[PDB]
Amino acid sequence: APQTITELCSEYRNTQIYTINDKILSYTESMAGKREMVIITFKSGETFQVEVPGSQHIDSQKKAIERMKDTLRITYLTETKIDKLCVWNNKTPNSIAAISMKN
Amino acid sequence: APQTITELCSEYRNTQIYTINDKILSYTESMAGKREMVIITFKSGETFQVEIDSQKKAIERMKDTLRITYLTETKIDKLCVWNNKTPNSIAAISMKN
Amino acid sequence: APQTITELCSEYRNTQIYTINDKILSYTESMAGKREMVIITFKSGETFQVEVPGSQHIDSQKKAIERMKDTLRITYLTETKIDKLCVWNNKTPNSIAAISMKN
Amino acid sequence: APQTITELCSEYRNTQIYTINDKILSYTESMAGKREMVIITFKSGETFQVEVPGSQHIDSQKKAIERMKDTLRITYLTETKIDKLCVWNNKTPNSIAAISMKN
Amino acid sequence: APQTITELCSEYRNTQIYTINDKILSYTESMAGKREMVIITFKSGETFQVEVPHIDSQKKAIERMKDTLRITYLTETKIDKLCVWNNKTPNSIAAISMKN
Ligand SMILES: CC(=O)N[C@H]1[C@H](OC[C@H]2O[C@@H](O[C@H]3[C@H](O)[C@@H](O)[C@H](O)O[C@@H]3CO)[C@H](O)[C@@H](O[C@@H]3O[C@H](CO)[C@@H](O[C@@H]4O[C@H](CO)[C@H](O)[C@H](O)[C@H]4O)[C@H](O)[C@H]3NC(C)=O)[C@H]2O)O[C@H](CO)[C@@H](O[C@@H]2O[C@H](CO)[C@H](O)[C@H](O)[C@H]2O)[C@@H]1O
Ligand code: NA
Ligand code: NA
Ligand code: NA
Ligand code: NA
Ligand code: NA
Ligand code: NA
Ligand code: NA
Ligand code: NA
Ligand code: NA
Ligand code: NA
Ligand code: NA
Ligand code: NA
Ligand code: NA
Ligand code: NA
Repeated sequence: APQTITELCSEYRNTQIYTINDKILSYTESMAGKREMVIITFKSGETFQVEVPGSQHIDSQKKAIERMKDTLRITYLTETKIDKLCVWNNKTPNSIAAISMKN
Repeated sequence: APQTITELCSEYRNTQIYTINDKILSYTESMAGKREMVIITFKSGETFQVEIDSQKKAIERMKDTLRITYLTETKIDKLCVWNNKTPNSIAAISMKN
Repeated sequence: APQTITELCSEYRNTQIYTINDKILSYTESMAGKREMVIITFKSGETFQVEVPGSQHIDSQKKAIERMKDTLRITYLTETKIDKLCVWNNKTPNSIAAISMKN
Repeated sequence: APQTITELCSEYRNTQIYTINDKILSYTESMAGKREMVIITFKSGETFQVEVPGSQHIDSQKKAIERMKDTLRITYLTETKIDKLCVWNNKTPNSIAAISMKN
Repeated sequence: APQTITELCSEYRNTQIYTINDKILSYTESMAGKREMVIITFKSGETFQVEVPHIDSQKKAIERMKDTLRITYLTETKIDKLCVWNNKTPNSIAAISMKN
């Protein structure tokens, strides 16, 4: 298996690493029908989502989507710094595939 | 997908934005009725509640979010609410600062 | 719908308000037998429970009981003040129907 | 129903109270081989476990075991003092039936 | 039953104890398809994974271990030892102990 977020990101076609080195500025959570999603923003200007679950997700990803939303909420509330994001760069906004937290 | 709570709120009928800019004053949780109800109030006097499988998971998540937001004294920026319920029902929450 | 715990509690038979205005003194969690009790006590001497009733089989009611047990545990660990409890007064100790926290 | 962990523990022949009055010294969590177990130790030298028994198949009993594992982890990480444990003395390490926290 | 992480680790082939005595430097979580995994690193240079999910009880234990590593990281809690499957890349966590 990959040993870093950068190695993991390199295994997929539509993915890109963003170096963030910052805490989350804003956390938005929606339970509105067809938009059950989380949006995060940084003071540096980047906005990212965790996508609404759909056919782009295999069964093993359903629990992982719920875990990632849990992780973003507690990361926001604790003002924990995000090091890197691996994102699907074909979505609007960019969709989080993996997160690393450091410092 | 929308990139802000204001853009998301604009996609639905019977919704409006409340600008809160404050921490939750009170958190109430009840299992007395047919549906579990969570009610939050602000010092302004404004009161809000929480109303397929993906919709059930999102309702449980929103209740979890309001509880931990209350306990951590975290400031709420905006709420997107359904204004056809009394008290108004939360569709989305944003937190900043 | 009700806007306060006092209004909500007035809608139910065999319920009363206890005004607490205090943090939980002790938290007890048991998986002995089938009631799976959580017991909280206050410095006042008052004791309350959250239990799974023998009669209770409906999934949404079980999820609400699990949520209330989660709320009492994190309220205890964070030393958060409880304002009021709405309790079923026909059980010993009284069983919690609703909780409010303020201040 | 019982109002204290000592009263609850007295209802079962194969249980006994250990009075701890201390935080957990060590927390061990294992998913090696067939049964997940959690082991806690105290400075006194006393050691206790939470596991799902091989015989145990009922969903409500599994949910209570998962809750107790969650409670021991957050109690350890928050350095929260344990008052008493009610334990099954049927096997070693003794298995936790109930936990109380105070002070 | 075993009373220590060393005793638990000894029951299985392909396991090793690592003495860590340190807080986690970085926590990585992925929801990418076929790589739903956690990676943790230490400033001392060690990297470990929690593997992609086994019967249902093993899947629940993997989800619990990922939960434990996240809150251990956020609380800056010291890890004493790890029991790892040493045949996996990176080494895969079978058990964790925390003290001090
Ligand atoms: C369009 C294209 O160029 N396709 C390539 C192919 O690329 C990889 C993809 O293969 C699909 O399967 C192919 C299958 O291999 C073919 O044999 C069959 O005929 O067509 C199928 C359909 O294309 C997989 O279905 C793809 O999986 C999906 O991949 C997308 C990413 O693109 C994922 O979506 C992402 O999801 C995440 C969340 O999980 C985010 O939301 C993100 O935003 C979103 O983008 C899906 O999750 C994923 N789904 C599943 C179920 O896994 C993908 O793996 O590669 C093959 C082999 O290299 C090429 O085949 C070659 O084609 C050339 C002609 O170009 C020539 O004929 C060769 O002989 C032949 O091998 C395809 O052309
Ligand atoms: Na932006
Ligand atoms: Na701050
Ligand atoms: Na803050
Ligand atoms: Na407070
Ligand atoms: Na405060
Ligand atoms: Na039980
Ligand atoms: Na304190
Ligand atoms: Na006993
Ligand atoms: Na300490
Ligand atoms: Na304390
Ligand atoms: Na070390
Ligand atoms: Na920190
Ligand atoms: Na620090
Ligand atoms: Na600590």
